[PDB]
Amino acid sequence: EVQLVESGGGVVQPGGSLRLSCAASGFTFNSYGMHWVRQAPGKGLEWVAFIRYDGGNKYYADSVKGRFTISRDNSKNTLYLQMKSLRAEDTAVYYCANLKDSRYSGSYYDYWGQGTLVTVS
Amino acid sequence: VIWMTQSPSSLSASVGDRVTITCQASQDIRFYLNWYQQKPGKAPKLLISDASNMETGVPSRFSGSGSGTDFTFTISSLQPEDIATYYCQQYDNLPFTFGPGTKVDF
Amino acid sequence: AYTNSFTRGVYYPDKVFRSSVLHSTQDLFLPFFSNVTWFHANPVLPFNDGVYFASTEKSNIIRGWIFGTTLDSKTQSLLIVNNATNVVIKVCEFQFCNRVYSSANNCTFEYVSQPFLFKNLREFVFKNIDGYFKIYSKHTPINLVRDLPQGFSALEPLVDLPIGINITRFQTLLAAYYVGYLQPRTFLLKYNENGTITDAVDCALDPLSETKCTLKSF
Ligand SMILES: *[C@@H]1O[C@H](CO)[C@@H](O)[C@H](O)[C@H]1NC(C)=O
Ligand SMILES: *[C@@H]1O[C@H](CO)[C@@H](O)[C@H](O)[C@H]1NC(C)=O
Ligand SMILES: *[C@@H]1O[C@H](CO)[C@@H](O)[C@H](O)[C@H]1NC(C)=O
Ligand SMILES: *[C@@H]1O[C@H](CO)[C@@H](O)[C@H](O)[C@H]1NC(C)=O
Ligand SMILES: *[C@@H]1O[C@H](CO)[C@@H](O)[C@H](O)[C@H]1NC(C)=O
Repeated sequence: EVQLVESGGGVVQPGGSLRLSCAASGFTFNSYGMHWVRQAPGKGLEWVAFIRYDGGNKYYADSVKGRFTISRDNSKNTLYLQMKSLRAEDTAVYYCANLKDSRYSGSYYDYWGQGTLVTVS
Repeated sequence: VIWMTQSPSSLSASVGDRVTITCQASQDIRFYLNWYQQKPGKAPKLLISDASNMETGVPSRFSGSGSGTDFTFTISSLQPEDIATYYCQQYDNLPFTFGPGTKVDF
Repeated sequence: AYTNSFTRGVYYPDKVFRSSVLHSTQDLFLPFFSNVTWFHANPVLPFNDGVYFASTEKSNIIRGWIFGTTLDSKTQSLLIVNNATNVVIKVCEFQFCNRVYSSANNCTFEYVSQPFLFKNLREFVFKNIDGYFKIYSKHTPINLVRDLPQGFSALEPLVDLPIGINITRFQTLLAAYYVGYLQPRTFLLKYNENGTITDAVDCALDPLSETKCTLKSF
């Protein structure tokens, strides 16, 4: 059984910071790149960030670039997202995922966590 | 950044009806498009990859095709369990993007 | 399931002959004491920056490998298949089945040579740099049943193919194997009087190895 479990959500003030984590199990975590995807209430899906398998190369959406940092610890099978200078617009349910991608990550399987809610108020 | 558009934003259909959803890219993304199905309170499920390749476990009533900028998602015979919001996603280049989402209801 | 590549996956980094010398090189190597995935069989795996593959299965069990992206008729794919007398390597827009493929249109590359494959452990390293698909290999006897062997053995260049395609995913063709991944690491390689690598230090493993690399000594 493959699982992805997000945690570290909650309520923060504007201008504050929050760090999310995703515990991975059931698959070879350290062989796949990982993504963060968020979905605001009543809105569609938005891609946030991507990190390679060694944690070496990192990519961000223009809307979060410079404010969000993506990282991973392959000894703990855990993916992290550090969010600084959080805005009201950043209120969303955050998911960790392994998105099927024949060009960049090389993942042949598609996995998602249940998601965790981050509220800025 | 590649802009993704979908049409219709919402459609009503009965059981047995044929449902077609259009997805258009502002740039030529070849055949690097994913289709997702999301139900309320749940994470998105992948149905189609590489524009037209079906995922394992996905019912044969689902299909898709297209190349370049114009892609189509089709349900040949809508079932009661197919009521969901459908998204298209490009992975031709980073950043990756999702379309607006098309809501299918009865 | 995981196993410990204690000192496995080291290959000759170039074609320069060296002897009685310690040489420091920056290249893609399997990190020492890394976690290697232990497979039983047969999923499609990511290729990443290069792959370390090892098995103790017979040549009539592991037939070869497929490397590519979409692994279908939409793109060029690299097919490496061994048989009783030869090995055939082709690059085509293959449509794979489930004897391996139903069609092979738009072929751009073909190469034929001699076969690539108490037990006998076979180790391979697959790299894809600047259009060249580089394969290294070693064949050694083994007396282990549930893990990788301890000790050092360097892999030699087997073939260098000017295929000119991108590889992001691969799958093993079966009729029990290990898969690891290469990373940019600094190694200190020890060449004996015959130009054979007999040892190595991973300079980013621990404080002791760092000291050994700094002083260029084992
Ligand atoms: C192969 O594709 C990857 C995609 O991440 C790209 O970074 C790399 O430069 C490509 N290699 C060649 C030779 O095109
Ligand atoms: C290998 O995996 C084990 C868990 O089974 C972990 O404790 C160990 O630190 C990992 N080693 C490396 C190099 O990742
Ligand atoms: C191995 O493949 C080559 C090339 O296709 C073929 O000529 C040869 O007969 C094959 N060997 C056997 C035993 O089939
Ligand atoms: C073979 O592949 C090349 C692309 O490398 C393409 O331009 C050519 O039209 C293809 N030939 C056939 C018969 O499909
Ligand atoms: C080097 O080769 C010679 C044979 O010419 C052999 O006797 C010697 O043992 C070899 N040295 C090592 C370290 O294997």
